[PDB]
Amino acid sequence: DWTASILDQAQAPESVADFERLLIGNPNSSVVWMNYMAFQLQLSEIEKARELAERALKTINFREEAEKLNIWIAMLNLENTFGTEETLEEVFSRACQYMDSYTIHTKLLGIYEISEKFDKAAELFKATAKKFGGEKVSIWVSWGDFLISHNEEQEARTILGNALKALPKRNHIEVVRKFAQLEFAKGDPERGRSLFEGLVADAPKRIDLWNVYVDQEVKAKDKKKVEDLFERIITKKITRKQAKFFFNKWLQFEESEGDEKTIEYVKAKATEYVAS
Repeated sequence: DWTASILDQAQAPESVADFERLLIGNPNSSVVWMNYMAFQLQLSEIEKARELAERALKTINFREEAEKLNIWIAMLNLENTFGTEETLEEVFSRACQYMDSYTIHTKLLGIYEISEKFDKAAELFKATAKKFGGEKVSIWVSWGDFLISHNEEQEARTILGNALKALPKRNHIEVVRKFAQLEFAKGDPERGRSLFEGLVADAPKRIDLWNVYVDQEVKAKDKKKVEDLFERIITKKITRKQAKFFFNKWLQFEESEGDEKTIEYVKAKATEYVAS
């Protein structure tokens, strides 16, 4: 189902008459327009499907942004699959003219990834970070994801250095965090640990970050690494609500583990803390 794919990136009529019939009552439904062009695509007139797209862009009410976004995305797919690099560059271009450019960029990236033109994706990743990287964090994250996914993990860290030069300082912690989470999930968790260690070396006091850190570890489930981390946390500068909070986590963890010496060891350590 062609249309459903587009609906995912966006984040029964058997005939022309059937379709045109729906469109009378439902002119604003990108879904109808896309099924309609998909219907044609399967019969291999892509020029007919190209026409529908333009008709949809014109008929769908200008106030319905998400509906029109869908049409543009369906066209990007059209041109990327059955078109040529010049048709695509045309749609691309109009699109960023008519819709939010960064959005359109992220979408074409997604498309290249699915079509497996990785050379084309890489290049646009660099082009998009040139353009929007001064201000959008997600491009930097999305690129490091790409790079990790394609097994250049050092390149990921190179472009992370790039993102920190590009980006204001209030975005620095964030994007590093998010890279750390990346490393844990698709990357080398050691590299993520290192990144976290940095964040928490600079800001010993942002306790939300120690949390994020341990969660990643409580999720990698290396018993030691988690426990040594809990060890360190309690020795930090902590509000009683924070303190009590970490122990339940610690307890909950050892539960999912089932080592009941430690399960006890936590309840003891808690009470020792509760004294002051």
